[PDB]
Parts: sequence; C-alpha cells; structure tokens
Amino acid sequence: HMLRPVETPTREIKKLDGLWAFSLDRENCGIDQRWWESALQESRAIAVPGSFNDQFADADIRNYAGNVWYQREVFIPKGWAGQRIVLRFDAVTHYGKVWVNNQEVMEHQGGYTPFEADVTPYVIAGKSVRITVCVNNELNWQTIPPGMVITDENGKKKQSYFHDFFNYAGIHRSVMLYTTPNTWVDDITVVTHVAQDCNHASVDWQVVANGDVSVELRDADQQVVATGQGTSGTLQVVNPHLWQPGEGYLYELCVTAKSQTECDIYPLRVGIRSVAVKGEQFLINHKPFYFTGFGRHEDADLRGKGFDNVLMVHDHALMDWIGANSYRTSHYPYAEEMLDWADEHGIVVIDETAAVGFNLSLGIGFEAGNKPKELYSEEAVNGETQQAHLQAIKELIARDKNHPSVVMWSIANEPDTRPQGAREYFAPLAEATRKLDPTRPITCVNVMFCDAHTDTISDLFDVLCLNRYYGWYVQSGDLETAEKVLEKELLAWQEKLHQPIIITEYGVDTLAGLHSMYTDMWSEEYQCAWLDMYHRVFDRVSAVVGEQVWNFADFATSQGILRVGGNKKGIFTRDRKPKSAAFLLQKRWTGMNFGEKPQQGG
Amino acid sequence: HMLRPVETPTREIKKLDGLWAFSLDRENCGIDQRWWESALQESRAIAVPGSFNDQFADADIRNYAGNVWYQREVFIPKGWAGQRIVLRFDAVTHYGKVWVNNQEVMEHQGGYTPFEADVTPYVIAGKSVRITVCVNNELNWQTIPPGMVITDENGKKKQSYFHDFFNYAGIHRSVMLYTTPNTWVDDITVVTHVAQDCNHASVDWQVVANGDVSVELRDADQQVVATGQGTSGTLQVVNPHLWQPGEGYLYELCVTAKSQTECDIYPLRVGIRSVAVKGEQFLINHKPFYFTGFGRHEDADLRGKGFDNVLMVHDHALMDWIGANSYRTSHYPYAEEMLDWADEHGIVVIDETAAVGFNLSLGIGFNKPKELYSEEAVNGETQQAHLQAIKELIARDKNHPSVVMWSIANEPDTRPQGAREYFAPLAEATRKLDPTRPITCVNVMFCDAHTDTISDLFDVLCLNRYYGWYVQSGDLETAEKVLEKELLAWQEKLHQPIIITEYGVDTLAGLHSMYTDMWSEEYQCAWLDMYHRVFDRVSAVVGEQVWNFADFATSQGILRVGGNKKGIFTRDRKPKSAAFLLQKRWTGMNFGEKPQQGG
Ligand SMILES: O=C(O)[C@H]1CNC[C@@H](O)[C@@H]1O
Ligand SMILES: O=C(O)[C@H]1CNC[C@@H](O)[C@@H]1O
Repeated sequence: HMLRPVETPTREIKKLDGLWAFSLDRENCGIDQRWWESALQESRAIAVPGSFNDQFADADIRNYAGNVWYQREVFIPKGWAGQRIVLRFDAVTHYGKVWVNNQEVMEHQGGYTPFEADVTPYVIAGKSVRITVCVNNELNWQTIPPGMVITDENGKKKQSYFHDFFNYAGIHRSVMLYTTPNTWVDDITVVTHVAQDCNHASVDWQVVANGDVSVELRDADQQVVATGQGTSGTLQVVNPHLWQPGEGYLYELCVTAKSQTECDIYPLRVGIRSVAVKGEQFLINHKPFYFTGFGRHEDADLRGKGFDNVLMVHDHALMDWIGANSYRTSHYPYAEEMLDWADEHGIVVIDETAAVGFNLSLGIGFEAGNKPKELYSEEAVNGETQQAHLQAIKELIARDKNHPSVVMWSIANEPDTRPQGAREYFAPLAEATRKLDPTRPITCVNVMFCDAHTDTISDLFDVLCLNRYYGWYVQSGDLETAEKVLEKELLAWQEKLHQPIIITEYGVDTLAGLHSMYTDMWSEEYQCAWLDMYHRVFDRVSAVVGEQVWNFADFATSQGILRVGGNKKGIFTRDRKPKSAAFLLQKRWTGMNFGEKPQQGG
Repeated sequence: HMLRPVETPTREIKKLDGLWAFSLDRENCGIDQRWWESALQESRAIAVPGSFNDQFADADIRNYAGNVWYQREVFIPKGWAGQRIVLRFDAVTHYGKVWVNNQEVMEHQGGYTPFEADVTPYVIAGKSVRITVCVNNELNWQTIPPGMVITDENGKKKQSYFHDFFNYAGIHRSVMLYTTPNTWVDDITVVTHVAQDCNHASVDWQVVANGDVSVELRDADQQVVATGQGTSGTLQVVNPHLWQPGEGYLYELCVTAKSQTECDIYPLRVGIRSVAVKGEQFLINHKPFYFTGFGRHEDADLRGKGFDNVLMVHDHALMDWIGANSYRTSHYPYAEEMLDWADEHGIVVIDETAAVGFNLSLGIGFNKPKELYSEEAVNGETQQAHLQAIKELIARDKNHPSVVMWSIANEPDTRPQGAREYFAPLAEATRKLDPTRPITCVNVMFCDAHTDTISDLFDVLCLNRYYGWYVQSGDLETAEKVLEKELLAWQEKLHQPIIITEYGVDTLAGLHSMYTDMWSEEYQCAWLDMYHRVFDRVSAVVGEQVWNFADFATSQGILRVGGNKKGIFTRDRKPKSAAFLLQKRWTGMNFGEKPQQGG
C-alpha cells in the first residue's frame, strides 16, 4: 500500500535538512559494535538527498563498496499527540536499514521506490529522536539491477555490474515524517474508461483502513461534479474534460475516511484518459499518437542521482523548448515529482523498472572479474532473480498506478533473449504484470543484437520497443549502409509482429566542440546527419509510432576505454548546454503537428 | 642500390614544387583509355607532397579506395644535354606507376621508400615533358602493410586493415629530377668499428659503376684526415671524433668517380660509432645507453602523412625541449630528412619496416580469416614482400649513424604456430643484409613471455604494454603488480635488453578530474609516473618511449575519439600537462644514463 504524502488536515516535517552525519564502514563492524546506539564517530557532513559518491571529490569514497552510515537527530512535534506518525524514505538506493533510537523500524532492498514504517510506539511528541540509517550499495544476481560483488585477497570489494550508468548510491530522494489520524485512507486505485470522448466512467476502489468512505470528484475549478459512497465499487458518470497530451486537465478525487471519532481526507489527482494498443497504433483517447522525446537519467554534476528542484524545472523548460512530448524513465523508477509534473503538463511517460543488465554480451558496464557462462541459470538470474523482479514490478505499479501520464510499463531494458530460458524467465513476469495492472500496455525494451530473426520473447508484449545503433556500434561511420540495414530491420520487425514500434534509444556519442568537414564519428555534424538519416527511415515505416533520442544529456558511467568521461550520446551536455543536434530536433518536433506522425513530408 | 641525391657537380630540379593535376578514377578506366597520353580530363589542383585524403575537406575523396592520377608538366633544363637524367620519387604511398610522355619508365610497390629510373632516352633537354603517375592505395594480404579489400554486393570497394592509423595515401614525399655524369657512383657502404675510443677504423665497401674512384675523408673543418683508394672497398683508419648521442659529430667521405672523359664526385656523411648488445646492455661505442623518447607518426593536420620542413623543425624543437634523446619510426620508414637531422644532432633512431598489422586479434583498424599464417592470407608471397621491404629499408638507411637498430615488424601475433616458420628466415636474411646493427621485433601486449615464440631470434626485447588501460582499466595498483611481475618474468626468460617502445593512455586535452580516472590529464600523469617507478627497479630495461608524441588520425571507431588520443601533445602540438612530467624526468636524468631506482 503506497500513497504520495499530501498536506490536507495532515502534516509533514521534511527531514531532508541535509547535513546528516556520514561514515563509511571499511572494517564492516558497524553491525557488530551497534553504531546506531551513539553518535557516529569520525563522521562528516553529508547532504540529503544526494548520492554520497561525488560529494567529497575523493575517488575512494566514490568507488566504495559496502555499508554507509547516515545519522541525524530531529525534534518531534508536540501537537502530534493523538496522531499516527510515519517515517518515510522515498528512496534509499539499493539497501537501507533504519534505527529509531536503538530500534529497527524498517528495512528495504530496492533503490528507487519508497518505503515507510509506523513510528508511533517508539516516538514521544516533544522529545528529540535520533535516526540512524545503514545503506548498502552492493548488487548480486538477485538484486534489481543485478551485479557481481568481487572480493580481492584482502577483503576490499569491487562492484561489477552490466549497465551503462554509474552505480550512484545513498539516500537519493526526500526523507520525511508525516502524520495521519488513527483512521486513514491507506490506498486508492482509479481506472478511467473512454468511449469516443463524450461520457465516461471512473471506476474507484479504495482501501481505507478504518472508516466508511464517500468520494467526491472536483474539477479544476474545485466545483463538485460527482459524489459516491462505499469502500469500493464507486463508478461515477461524467461529461468530461479529457486528460490530453499537451494540456493535462486534472480532476480531483477527494476520498473521505470517516470513523465515529475521527476523520481523514486525501486529495488524489485524477486524469481522465484511455490508452490502448490497436493494430500498429498507440491510441490515447482513441486517437493515434506519435511519441517524441528522450530517454533520460537522474544524473547531475555533484549530486549524482540526487533529486533537485531547480534541475527538474530547467530540464522541463528544455524538453518543452525542443518540442518533446514524451520520455522514458530510463532504467529505474524516477522521483514522483517528475511524474506529478508530467500529470500537470500533459507529458506522456513510459515507466520502467530497474531491471537493466540482464545481458552479459555488452562491453557496457564494469568488467572487474569473469562473467558467468550462461545468463539464465541457477548461478545468475534464477527463480529468486525472478521473484525480486516480480517484487520490483509490484512496487513500481503500486506507486504510479493512478498517474495519467504513465502510458506503458517497461518490464526490462535490453535483456539477452537468445538463450532458452529467457522465455522461461520473462513469460511469467509478463503475465503477472498484466494481472497487476491491466489498464496499460506492456513492453520490454529490445537489444540491438537480438534482431527479428533471433529474439525469443517480444511476442509476449503489446508494444515493440527498439534500441538501435546502426552506423555506430555496427557499420561504424557508414550512413548509407546503415540506412539500408535499419530499414530492412524495421520492416522485418513490423511484418513478424504487427505491433506498434517505438524506437526508445537511438543516438551517437558526440564531443561538444568537435567539428568535422567529413561528418566523422564523435563530431556534432555526425550526430546531426545520423539523427536525420534515422528520421527519414522512421517516416517511411508505418508501424513506427514513436522516436526517443538516446539521452537528453551526457551522464556518468564507470571507467572504460569506450566511455570518454561518461556516455556522451546526450543532446545536451551534463551542465545542460545544447549540442548542434538540439536545434535539429527542435526543428523536427516543433514542425510536426502535435502528437501526429510526419506523413513523410513537411 | 640507392643514394640520396646531393649537388656537387650533380644537379637537381625538384618537381615537388607545387600543384599537380589530380583526378580520381572511380570507374577504373584510366589504364583502359590510357590517361597518360593526354592532360587529365576534369582534374583539380593538388599539392605535392601531401596526402590526397585531407586536402579537399571531402569525405568521398578521403575514404576513396582505387586509383588516383597525378599529372604535371616540366621543362627539362638545357644544361643537361649530355648528362644522364634520373626521375626519383622518394615515396608514392602503396603503389605508383610513372609515364614520361607515353613511355612507362618505372613502377613500384611499397609506399615509403624511394624508386628511380633513367629517363635519358625519353627526354631531350630544353623541352616541356609530361609526367603522369597512377597511384593506388589498396592493401591485400601480400602487401606491407597487409589489408583486405572487400567489394560490396554490386560495385564499390571498401578497404579493411588491421593497424591503428589512418591509411593515408598519395605522393607523400619529394618528387625530383636529378642529373649525373655518364660515369657515376651508384652506391656506397660504410661500416665503422671502435674498441676503446682512441684510434679507429672505417671499413669501406663501395660500388662505383662506370669507373675507378678516389675516396677521401674530410672532417667538419674540410681537413683531409685520410685518403685511400681502389674501386671496391678497403679499410681506412685514423684518430677519430666519435659520433656520440650527445653531440653527433660527422666526418665526411667524398667518393670521386674517375673515368676517361668524365668524373663524378659524391659527398656522403659518415658518423663513426659502434653499436653492440652485450648481456642486458645496449652499448653505443661501448658505454650503456638509456633510451628516452617517443613512438612517433608522420601525421599532420591537412597534409596527412606529407612531409613538411616547418613541421619537422618544430617537432624536433619540442623533443629537444622535453629531453628525449631517441625515437622509433613507428610503423613505416620515415622521410630521409628526419634521419639526416638525426645524423646532425645525434639523435638515436630505431628504424622500422611497414610490417604492421600481422594480427587479427586487436580491435583496431577497418569475415576475417581463421588462421593468420596460411594460404588464404599470409603465405610465402607475403614473406617475400616482407623481405623486400627489409631489403630496401636497409639499402636506404645503412649509412646513417643514427639508425641504431632495425625493427622487422610491429605487434605481430606470434601464438599460432607458423609464426616462427615465418619469422626465422626474415631475422637471418636481415642479419645477412646488415650485421652492423642489432635487430628486434616489437612485441604485443597479450603475447607475454610464456606465450611468445620468436623472442629468441632478436637481440633486444621491444615491449608495448598498456596495463591499467586495455586491462585492469583504471586500476593503477593492480596494473603496477602485473606490469612489474611481467617485466621480471621476461628478463629471467631471455636476459635480453628490454626497451619499452609503447606505453600511453588516451587523454583529451582539457578534461580534468579530482578523481584520477581514465581520459583525464591527471590519469595520464599518474599512469606514466607509475610505469616509470616500475622501470627504474628492473635492471634489464634499456629504454622508455611513451606511446606517441602527438594525437594522430585513425580510422573511425567507438574506441577512437576523433583519432587516437594517446599523444603527449595534441595534433596542433599543444602540450597536455603530462609533457611537463616527462620534461622533469628526461632532463633531470643524466644524459643517456639510467635512473638508479630513484632521483
Ligand atoms: O551504450 C549506450 O550508450 C546505451 C545502449 N543501450 C543501453 C543504455 O543503457 C546505454 O546507455
Ligand atoms: O592501441 C594503441 O593505441 C597502440 C597499441 N600498439 C600499437 C600502436 O600502433 C597502437 O596505436
């Protein structure tokens, strides 16, 4: 049960104050000598939210593998006497264990979705309470994402993994204590059905803990348009203002939880909108839609994957300027602020789990050992990797279920689907995801070397999501040969599956400032030509309903002879400065009419 | 047999000067309709010397594979009535064939050595004469370097190859027309022996066609120090000025060709010095020398591999500043002007053939064959092309005091058997053709001491290691333990001198990092210094040459950010902050003397 904390006859004390106490544990005795009992020794100040790696400008904290210790004191408000108090961490990256004055209250593995615990019986209103958090940043074959922790002869651990972004860790989003009455709405689910844009039914179901419920649906003018009663089985009839790409009109669903003595009211934002895959078209409110935009990353210069409000306002200014209407939460669930923003401004979003790197055939990642000889086996990606993967799909859906901006679930990104057993693994989670949320189409993002003749699992999903790099990793430099290989591949995919096709990753590494008269790899002129050749192919294949440039911005990776200080396929630099290709995309995406496929002309 | 032209009663008109007419031949019909009979149709101005690839800022010229046509007119000087006249191309890269007004005079395969021809019966002094050159840049398995032309499904050629530098082609060095009397010295060989630097001997052997000759030795003051005579070679011995890596003193041996009617005088520069490998030591006139310097490339911005005097003077100023006393002519024979400069200033040179890319296990260059040494690919025909490359490299550079060692090939894969069947005869024929200098073969990283098969056949051990870059990436401390364990494993196996001819890490100028991580200028500094503190504790190491004096152009790949970035300087010769590191080390050292495990 997961709900976004809101402030309506409910209160929150943001504990994000940053400047927590921070300590590493190289001897791995913090669990032994009970570090949560007293003030951290030889600690230093750390900002929260924020990864711990880049904050101190020291490589040995940056590449540390093990447990980190955060600690903070906080005075708990007097006026929260008869109230229930909840300690919430919206993301502790990988593993987190918390102590409230020598008492463990919570424990979570999963670095990108929130976890909380009821803290009332160990908190006194008016007294200062000390909060110790043990965070772990290791990945094994049953974590999501997977990885291999490699011990040397002296016990120093080096993390190897198989995905192309740096494994930033720490407390990445907002830590809060919030209240609630002892009768409280604990979960809301809303489904919206659309019938040619004139009258529609909003199935409601609510799991209040301790009260009867009435619901009331208010519009943007806060006028009541519909009322309902009952723990569930609320379905309200409207003459509506649809949630549309571009505007994002949001109704408001006020859920009342009234007991004999107390009362609780929760406002949930509701977008009225239907998503459906019919033929080779991805229909939003029964109209064919064309995706434009980006694969993104939660990546910045000194906060790592730390959330930040200026960074979110500025990147949406840029995505609005360049003409993008969509993005994919590339490789992990994002902060909820991001999806709340998409809800307000009508931005279409593909939501993605953290299941990246189910593939040991890429030079991508960190290679500090020897990879297993078979990916789908008891040693690697086993039945428990599958249960961890299921668990990650349920937590992801459990948080973003009612966001109207989410149009698709991405179960995984570029798994290797050649070995038999890839389907033994992915088929159960594809049907289990459809049983978790049957209102949104389902996808898995397909790697380049699993061509249409070789891929084994793509028929289990609704939309085909492709990542292609013809002319970069293969046919390097040869635009005219690449155009032929790409058009042949895309027509083969369409003929075999007859699904809609979104290209979720296409891009080339580009040094900002490197220019060439020969349109060479790594030059800004190559990026431009390469993107425009891809665009001429898309416009000639009817089944293509989306284009998402691989990254919006340069981002940090682990060290390797393929990664010049990070991955450089961004349209913008890491400090958000535009490369030449940014004006290429702006002319395309603002020259098309909104949400519709270019008819191969202009 | 070949000599570099000079000028005391021998003449020269360098047709190098300026613009020739240039045209591609995408239809391969130049030979068919015999383009040498008329002026090139639809030509354009090209500069010689210079690669044709980068001169036009056209991608379709730059990546061209096939035939290209140079053409030029020239007035034959009138004072040349009774002289015999030679047309000399000092380099036409890969293949050239020459016409001198509808008469074909010469043709050469091998893109880095000179080739000439007598042109007298086809010129008469005082008239304009047309020169057409058909240049080819295709590599196959029987060329040095080898390559693989793959033709598409219908029509176009694309050239694949296995070395890590761009395949620049065209007329890269000087084109000259020179005269000579009809009795003339054709070739001169000089070998010099020293014992304890007090009074020593110049064994002479020379071929003068067309007459009996005086041979006379003058010193830097034009003072005659010994005269001796014959027609073929006999020895000379007086009290000398040794050619030393510090100074570079050059005596001069004049050869005066006496015939009945005519006479011809050739001035040859002679540096009197010995070279010998003894135990683990590289001795120059019997004192151990310690090499410092660079693997270099002939690579400038708009000219490709075209020679250029300003670029030569500037790069030598920079190597002089940084303190390097040596360098290796990485992966092809260099311009002779470099080796004459090395003569004058006493720079020690490791000279090398174009035998690069005898390895299909790298991810550099460019359906490749299964086994390196077989009939498909490297066969008996490649072995003779390889030997021929050695023949004309040695025949070109035998008289240079600065050429201290020959390198027969660069990073060949010596794991498949047949590598020794291939390389044993090459080593012995090379010793047969010049036994005055040691010979080596530079060894790849993945063929460490317990894998390599042909280290025995050479006098010094040449190593190219990149621990911390291509393996244990970023890990300076584990790279240190691999690097030093190997350096001692090699010395126990062979007790050879060990010159590290390649070590470097790609580094983008401007990229700085508080973490000492790859691609940053800081990583380049720390990595180099760690390799240095490993060198100084291994007794058998005789030289260090960091991989590359300057960023250079390669073929396009995901491993090459707009070229190879392992340079100490950038392509325009600006110093990355590691240049100050090496100048600290190479100038704090005593000259040519190893650091004694410290400072
Ligand atoms: O290699 C790349 O640039 C991309 C290839 N596909 C997966 C991404 O995580 C990765 O960033
Ligand atoms: O990979 C590299 O940078 C070097 C490795 N050894 C041989 C060089 O030609 C090459 O350039």
